[PDB]
Amino acid sequence: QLKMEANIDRIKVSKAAADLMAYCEAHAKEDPLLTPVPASENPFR
Amino acid sequence: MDLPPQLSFGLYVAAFALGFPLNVLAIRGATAHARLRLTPSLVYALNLGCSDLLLTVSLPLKAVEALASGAWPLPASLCPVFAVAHFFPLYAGGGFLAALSAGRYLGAAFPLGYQAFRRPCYSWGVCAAIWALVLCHLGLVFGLEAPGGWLDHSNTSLGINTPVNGSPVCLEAWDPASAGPARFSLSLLLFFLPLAITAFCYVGCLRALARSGLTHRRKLRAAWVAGGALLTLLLCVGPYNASNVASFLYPNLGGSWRKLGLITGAWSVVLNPLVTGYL
Amino acid sequence: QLKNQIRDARKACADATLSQITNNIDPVGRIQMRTRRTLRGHLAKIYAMHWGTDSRLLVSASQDGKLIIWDSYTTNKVHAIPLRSSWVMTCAYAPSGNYVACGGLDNICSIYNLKTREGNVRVSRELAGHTGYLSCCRFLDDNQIVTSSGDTTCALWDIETGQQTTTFTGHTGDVMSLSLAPDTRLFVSGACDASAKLWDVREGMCRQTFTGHESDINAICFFPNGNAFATGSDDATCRLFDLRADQELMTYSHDNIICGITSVSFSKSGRLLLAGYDDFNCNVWDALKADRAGVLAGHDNRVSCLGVTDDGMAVATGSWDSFLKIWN
Amino acid sequence: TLSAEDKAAVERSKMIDRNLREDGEKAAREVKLLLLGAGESGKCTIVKQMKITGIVETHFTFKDLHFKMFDVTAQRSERKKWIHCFEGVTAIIFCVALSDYDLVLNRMHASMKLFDSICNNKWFTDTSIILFLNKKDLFEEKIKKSPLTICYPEYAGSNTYEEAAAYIQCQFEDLNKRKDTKEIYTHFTCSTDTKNVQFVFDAVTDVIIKNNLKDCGLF
Ligand SMILES: CC/C=C\C/C=C/C/C=C\C/C=C\C/C=C/C/C=C\CCC(=O)O
Repeated sequence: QLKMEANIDRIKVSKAAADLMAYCEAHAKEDPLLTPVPASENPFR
Repeated sequence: MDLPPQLSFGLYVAAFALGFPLNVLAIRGATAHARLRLTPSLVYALNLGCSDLLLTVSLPLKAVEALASGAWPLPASLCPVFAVAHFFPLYAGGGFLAALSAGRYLGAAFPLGYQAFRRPCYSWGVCAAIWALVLCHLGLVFGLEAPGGWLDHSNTSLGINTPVNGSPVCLEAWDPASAGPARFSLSLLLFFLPLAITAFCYVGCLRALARSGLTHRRKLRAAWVAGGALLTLLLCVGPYNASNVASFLYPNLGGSWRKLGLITGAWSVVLNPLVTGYL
Repeated sequence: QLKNQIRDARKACADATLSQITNNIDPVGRIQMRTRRTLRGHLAKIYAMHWGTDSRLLVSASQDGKLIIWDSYTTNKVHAIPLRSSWVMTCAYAPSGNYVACGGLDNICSIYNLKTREGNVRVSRELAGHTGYLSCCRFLDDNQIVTSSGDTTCALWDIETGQQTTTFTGHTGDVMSLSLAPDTRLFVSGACDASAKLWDVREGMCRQTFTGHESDINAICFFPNGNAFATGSDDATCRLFDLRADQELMTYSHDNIICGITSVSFSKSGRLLLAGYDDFNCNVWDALKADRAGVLAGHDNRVSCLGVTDDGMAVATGSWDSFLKIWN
Repeated sequence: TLSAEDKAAVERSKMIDRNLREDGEKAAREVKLLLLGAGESGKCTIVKQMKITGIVETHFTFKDLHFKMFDVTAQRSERKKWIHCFEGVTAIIFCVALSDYDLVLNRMHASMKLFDSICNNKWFTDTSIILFLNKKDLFEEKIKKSPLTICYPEYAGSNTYEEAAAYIQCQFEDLNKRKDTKEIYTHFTCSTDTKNVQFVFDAVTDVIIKNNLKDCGLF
């Protein structure tokens, strides 16, 4: 199993970090936690 | 050898100024403990804290009247209110202590039954019953004995009795051999029976602990707490009832004995939270 | 030899750290959350919770011997299943909402059918075959469930068949938690050997293993993207691991915190993650800057578990006291 | 609650809440015990005396009191992971095989180590623990046949049953650092059925008395 684990394809850490940053910034508006939600339509308030 | 009015005023002010912060701290601690969980002992602690706060509220009038020119430096309209506010807590504390001792005895001598009947509703009901009984007894005695009642003289004032001149405070210059039996009955029914119940529950709890196989440290701590509570109740209530029964037995009592009894009763509000404050 | 080659490959791929890439990002300001709803139906310590697909109904299992499904919008209770065994430490909610699973000291992931013709909840299946305490149960589909036990192994079960089909082995320590990818094709398991292994639903073998933790892992959760996950161990640290990079990206720790971590979850966008702690406090860490954003100190004993809804409207944190809080 | 569905939901919630309150009231007075052992002592002989996976559940009522005993001998995993689950139990029943001192897995040393580990747990400080010593006759036969010096080289003296039992009890009892807030009810298992249940009931009654005193404020 260790030999199979060793023989894998790995990408650069910088590219993966950039992809994660792009995903985080793309969905920042959709996240209701980063941007406070008004109580007018908030189900919990 | 009556105490000078200045010393009495100073000791009253000191007692109030020490009791009030301790009383409010104990009340806050009891409320905080009850917020997390409600226990039967917490109900009694809250009732005792409320009675202590009421006694502190009533204290300043007595403190200002303790002076030489302090016969009655207040309107007579609220004199019965002050008399009730000063007399009720003295017996209320003893009743609460007796109820707490009874609960401890029931929980120690009969553990299975007490656990099966662990209900704060019963504690609230018994507390309400004690409050109602004490209030009814005080009201009936005030109606029957104090001037202005059905059996009192028509030409009299409610809580005011100055056959010579001036105007004294309520129960400050009570006529001898007038409400002697009534005061004696109140003292008995409000302290002696609760004292006997507390002593019986204390000895029963001690016997149960001795028969128990618990740790010696726990038994010693419980015995010390119970003994301290009993000593507090004695040193805070007993002298006043002893003075009352001595006056009832023969009217030869008179002078500084009543002042000493009132001072000892006032020491209750400042000494009780030291042993039972739940800080 | 192979381990040395793997370590060398991991070291070579580490071109730069996550902090350098995220340096140019404007830091997020402090966020304050208030308990909108409080649930007090439970009378004992709770151990697990799981939100529904519609982000309205959640299920919580407590130690008194039963689990209650809560309608968080109205706070009223809609169901109460008396569990056969009082010792329960995990619970799950089906994506369709029809089934609810639970497990504990007894090696059974009992499944209950919420929707019944008679209108009364009944037990649909009783899965057996584990020899250790059931750490977690999770639903893949309406007929597939993945359970992790204390026998250092995980298994995939079939509801209709009633017997496990594929089993996963290789963990040195007892498995404590697991999380499912959004596509429900691969998953990880957090064992007590301070390692996390990436498994397969279909064929079932560990492609990759992740190490670096100094203590046993108690919580794990995938990134919303699905290409990364975060782990929570007992040494007061959270490490973000990358499947493609096969190495730790960023660590979340501080000198003030020394207590262990019970539950770890991500937000809707994954920018911030909420991690439970043994000091009844929840720290809202930053997934890109390792900077705290807020503290949820609304609990009393210890934050047993916490979860975030699919749409991310609110986060619910369970705890060892009888009260459950909904934070928004 | 103008809508009929809202009223129905509120009524269902109230019914569920009242059922929860009733269940909590029923379980408040119910007594739970935990059974622990080392090696072959996990399968306690109390259930066998009563007769003649995962947690094993046993129910028996003595003197109109319900007792629940849990067997953890089938939980062959890390104890610390699930030890916090067994919190708030009335007492912990510990059984030690006195005849296992000669046998080597060392069995007595393992039992002492496990007792020390469970007694020093932060979650078991308040919970009382009951110590049971089994096979007293077998232990006395073994010490009559084989010397006891092998198990305890430091211990010296005669080879009678009384002093050996006293020494074993003292060595088991002195394994806790907190001797003030923790109490151990050591006992020797005998063929009489009534003695064991009487001792367990006495320990449970003592725990109940302590809990009542703590609730009333005498702690
Ligand atoms: C003026 C007050 C004088 C006496 C006041 C109350 C007195 C005596 C009450 C009880 C003792 C003996 C028997 C009745 C059983 C009673 C239940 C009362 C209390 C325990 C409640 C608790 O603490 O949990």
